Amino acid sequence: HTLVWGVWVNGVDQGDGRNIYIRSPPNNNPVKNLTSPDMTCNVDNRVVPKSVPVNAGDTLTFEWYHNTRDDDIIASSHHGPIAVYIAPAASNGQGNVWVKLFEDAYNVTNSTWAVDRLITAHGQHSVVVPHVAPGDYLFRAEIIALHEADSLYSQNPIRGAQFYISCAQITINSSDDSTPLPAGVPFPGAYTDSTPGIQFNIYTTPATSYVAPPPSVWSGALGGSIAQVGDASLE
Ligand SMILES: OC[C@H]1O[C@@H](O[C@H]2[C@H](O)[C@@H](O)[C@H](O[C@H]3[C@H](O)[C@@H](O)[C@H](O[C@H]4[C@H](O)[C@@H](O)[C@H](O)O[C@@H]4CO)O[C@@H]3CO)O[C@@H]2CO)[C@H](O)[C@@H](O)[C@@H]1O
Ligand SMILES: *[C@@H]1O[C@H](CO)[C@@H](O)[C@H](O)[C@H]1NC(C)=O
Ligand SMILES: [Cl-]
Ligand SMILES: [Cu+2]
Repeated sequence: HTLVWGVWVNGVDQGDGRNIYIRSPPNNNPVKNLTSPDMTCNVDNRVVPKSVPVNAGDTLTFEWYHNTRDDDIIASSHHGPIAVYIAPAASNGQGNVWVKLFEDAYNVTNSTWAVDRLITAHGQHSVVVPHVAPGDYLFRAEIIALHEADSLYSQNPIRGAQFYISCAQITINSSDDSTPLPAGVPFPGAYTDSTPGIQFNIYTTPATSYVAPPPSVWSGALGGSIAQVGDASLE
């Protein structure tokens, strides 16, 4: 159970974004129905008033929280991968428009899942803004908690993969547009019961054998990281 408070740009807090530049749900309940419109931008997808100004090469840091800002972020039980997708605001999330900018499942070195490191990072994880057409975008951050993904939601609606999904409104001003955004996958649509990473037993199987749901990270992605980039407590 977790939500996005707002974003930092190049280590500068853009202030509370909830229902402002983040299309926030009314609460931190998970999305589990793979075929639902709710897979797009969660249970309350609608144009909100603001869109954060950024440029290609900026570091965009999403900040997640549980109850209060900078609390315990998400429950330690919610082991799983983190992904960021991008779509043109044009789409409003509809059609084959989502391009993956980032994927992080399990780090063998430190033996931590993306979610484990997100708790350590005070809920902060980042992507580098890619060289797409200047304009308005949604950045869709997705946490998959697998603490019950041993079942499918479609077969047992009290278990299944949990999706914590948050769309930020981002305006990309300066960009040479060296990497025009390709067509992407739909949500709902790209994740089905057979798709790998959706059904997995983290209790019986080792985390090194885990394989995140596709699609693959676009070649035009300039990567990203899970790490604190600023102190929320100094505000
Ligand atoms: O731990 C392995 C075990 O996990 C079982 O699943 C547990 C989760 O581990 C546990 O973390 C989860 O806790 C939920 C709780 O069910 C929610 O009701 C609660 O929701 C709160 C919310 O946290 C508040 O932020 C908000 O203000 O109010 C709501 C209202 O209820 O949130 C917590 C997580 O923070 O409970 C699960 C029980 O299913 C698996 O079933 C089992 O297979 C695993 O072995
Ligand atoms: C899942 O979502 C679809 C599409 O909105 C809906 O028709 C269906 O009732 C939901 N499935 C379950 C298991 O509730
Ligand atoms: Cl839960
Ligand atoms: Cu939860």
